[PDB]
Amino acid sequence: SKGEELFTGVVPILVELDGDVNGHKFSVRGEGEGDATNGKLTLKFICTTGKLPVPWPTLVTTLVQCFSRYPDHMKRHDFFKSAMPEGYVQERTISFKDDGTYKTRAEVKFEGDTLVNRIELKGIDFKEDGNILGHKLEYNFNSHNVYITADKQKNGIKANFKIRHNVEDGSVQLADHYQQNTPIGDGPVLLPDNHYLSTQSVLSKDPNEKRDHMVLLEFVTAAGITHG
Repeated sequence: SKGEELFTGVVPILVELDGDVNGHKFSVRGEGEGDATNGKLTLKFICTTGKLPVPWPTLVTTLVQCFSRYPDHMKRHDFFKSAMPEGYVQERTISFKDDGTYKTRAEVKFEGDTLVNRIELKGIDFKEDGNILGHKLEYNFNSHNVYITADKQKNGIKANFKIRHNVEDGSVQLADHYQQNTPIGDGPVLLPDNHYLSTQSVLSKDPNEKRDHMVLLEFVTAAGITHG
C-alpha cells in the first residue's frame, strides 16, 4: 500500500512531549524502534524535567499508529502509512471519567530515516486526590480496540475508543478518547472504510535507570474488514 515501503524492516523512533497538567509543566523524551511488518514497537521514555506529575499509564496513548500491522486484504485502509513521509497531525481530547481532560496535538512524520512523534499536551481540571493527580493508577495496561472511520471534510480519519486504567483499589478509571488525524501533505487516494486497531501493551522498568521512566512494548494489528 501507499507508504508501506517506508516501513520495511526496523525503523528508528523518536518521541518528544511537552505537557502542562493543572499548571505542572513537564517534558518526556522517548527513543526506540518499530517493526510495522510485525506490528511491534519497543520504546523507552524518560521524564526530562524530573518527576512526572501524572501516572505514566495516562500518557501511553499520546506517546505512532503507522506501525500497525494491517492484514494483506486491508492494506489500502492504512491511512497512517499512506500519509508518509510528509506525515500527519494527530489531535485528541482525552476525557478521564469524573476527572480532568487532556488536549493533545502531535505531528508524526519522518525526519530522515527516523519516524518522529512531537506532541503538546495540556491537562486541565484534574481533581485533587483523584486517580490521576493522586497517582492511584497501577503500572500496567490493558488491551483495547481503536475504532477508525473516515473524515471526508478533513480528508483524514477520526477514531474513538475507551481506555481502561486499573486503579490500585481494584476499580477502573475510564479515559474516553476522541481522535482526529489529518494528512500534512498527500494522503491516500481513498479514505479507509470503517475498521479498528487491536492494541496490547506491556509496561516495565529499566533496573539501571534512576530517572522517572517507562519501558514500553506494544503490539498493534488492524482488523474489521473481512478478506474477500
